[PDB]
Amino acid sequence: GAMGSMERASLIQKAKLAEQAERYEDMAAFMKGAVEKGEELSCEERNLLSVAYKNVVGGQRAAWRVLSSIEQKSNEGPEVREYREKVETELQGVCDTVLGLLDSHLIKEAGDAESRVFYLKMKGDYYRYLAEVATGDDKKRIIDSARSAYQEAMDISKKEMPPTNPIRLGLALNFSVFHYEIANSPEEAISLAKTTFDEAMADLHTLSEDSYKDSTLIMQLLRDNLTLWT
Amino acid sequence: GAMGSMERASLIQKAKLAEQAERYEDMAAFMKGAVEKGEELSCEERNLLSVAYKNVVGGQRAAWRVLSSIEQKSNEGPEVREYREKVETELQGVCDTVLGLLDSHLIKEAGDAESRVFYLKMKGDYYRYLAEVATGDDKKRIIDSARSAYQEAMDISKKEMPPTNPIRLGLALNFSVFHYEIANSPEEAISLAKTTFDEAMADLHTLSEDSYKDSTLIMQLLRDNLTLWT
Amino acid sequence: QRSTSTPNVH
Amino acid sequence: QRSTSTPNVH
Ligand SMILES: *CC(=O)NCC1CCN(S(=O)(=O)c2ccc(Br)c(F)c2)CC1
Ligand SMILES: *CC(=O)NCC1CCN(S(=O)(=O)c2ccc(Br)c(F)c2)CC1
Ligand SMILES: [Cl-]
Ligand SMILES: [Cl-]
Ligand SMILES: [Mg+2]
Ligand SMILES: [Mg+2]
Ligand SMILES: [Mg+2]
Ligand SMILES: [Mg+2]
Ligand SMILES: [Mg+2]
Ligand SMILES: [Mg+2]
Repeated sequence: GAMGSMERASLIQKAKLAEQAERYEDMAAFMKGAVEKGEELSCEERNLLSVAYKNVVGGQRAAWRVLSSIEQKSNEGPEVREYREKVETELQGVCDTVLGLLDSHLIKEAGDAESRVFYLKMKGDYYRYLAEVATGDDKKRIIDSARSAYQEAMDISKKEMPPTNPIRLGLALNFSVFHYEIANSPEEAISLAKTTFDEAMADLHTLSEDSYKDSTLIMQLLRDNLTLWT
Repeated sequence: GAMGSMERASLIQKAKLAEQAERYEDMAAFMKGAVEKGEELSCEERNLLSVAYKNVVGGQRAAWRVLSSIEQKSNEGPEVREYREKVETELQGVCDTVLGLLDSHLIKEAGDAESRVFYLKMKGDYYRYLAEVATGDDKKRIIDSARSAYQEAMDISKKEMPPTNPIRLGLALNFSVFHYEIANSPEEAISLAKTTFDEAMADLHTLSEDSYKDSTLIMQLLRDNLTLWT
Repeated sequence: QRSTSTPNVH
Repeated sequence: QRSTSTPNVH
């Protein structure tokens, strides 16, 4: 890659500068380069990677939704479809890049429970983003891949992490979204969200000093979804 | 270019879709392609061009300012300078692209007073953006080019447009900013801004039905600068 | 309205 | 604080 000549530490440093400058594409490129050095990522580095690529794909998803809505309205000239397909192709390229990094470099048998859960959650997420724009035979493969990644992350989190852990909570939130929005399973979405919230409250004493703000934020977002869904 | 096979009208249509999707890079590319068809741009099309490229360069300027501030603070490792230079190079590339379009395609002897003023204002602006990041021999050339473009736009606007015209007002605003921020001439900035505001108020009756909101907005921005500068 | 997923922080 | 230049509209 184009980051091959740069020291790992310089790449991390530049990802942080890019974050500060809100240059999320640059940030994602710097972190891709850091990952490709083939060393494990710390918590702080996983956050950089996550933030960078979520910003990039988030912008593409929001654009895609705008174009898709215009397209659907005009089916009640080829230009709307063509531009939607262009944005879609770019979005898929970004998801494929992330899934490639996860598969080539980041997902392992060893390491932290946290790290393993986090990367499998990320795999679930970027398959879900592919599923939002998918149509045919490709789609059922994609949905199955998301569920599989999420379900494995869930099994590990439930055995190895407290119920208030932010990765555990964030994973459960995103899986419930999957169930509701992608898998068309509102009952499973609701049950997971409810169970996740109630078990965190029941073991509220497990909140960590260094992450309790994150935990409580996700608990509120679980409650917001539950209110929207019932 | 990559837009060469696409119909002009499809390019305009896609610029509008890109604007709606907040995909300003795509928007700028579509409008560059439309310009390269070599026909004049309407008012609506000039706005598309303006909005697209200002969004692109605006994001680069804001990033550059962030990095430059970090850099200056750390001069009280090469990575901050290197990344600043990278963003700077990209910004300069965008300005060169715009100035190239203006020179190759858009600025003419003929056409609307409006159109001629608007393109010379745009030339002044993108030279000013180059001047913000320039240093040496290159800089004085750049500042002279901005002043020259602005001053010619001013001469035409004063002879051919009412004092409330939004292009005339927008040009005067941006030239006053040039005087204050680039040319280090606060007295000339203030006098231009004051004169522009007072003459618009004196001939307030010239407000146009289709643009009076724009005119009054720029008048307020002139007043905001005057308050900041005195 | 869309379901809310995990946001970006820090 | 920076001087305000012409903004984007429409
Ligand atoms: C220690 C560690 O692995 N830290 C990095 C990750 C990156 C973000 N995830 S998350 O996507 O699950 C998440 C994001 C935002 C909030 Br408020 C969360 F609670 C969780 C967790 C930690
Ligand atoms: C008819 C015509 O030429 N319309 C296009 C231009 C594009 C924008 N300019 S401007 O940059 O001078 C400007 C921008 C925003 C506001 Br609120 C203005 F008043 C002027 C003017 C018209
Ligand atoms: Cl397209
Ligand atoms: Cl760099
Ligand atoms: Mg290295
Ligand atoms: Mg498709
Ligand atoms: Mg207990
Ligand atoms: Mg054509
Ligand atoms: Mg330089
Ligand atoms: Mg009069």
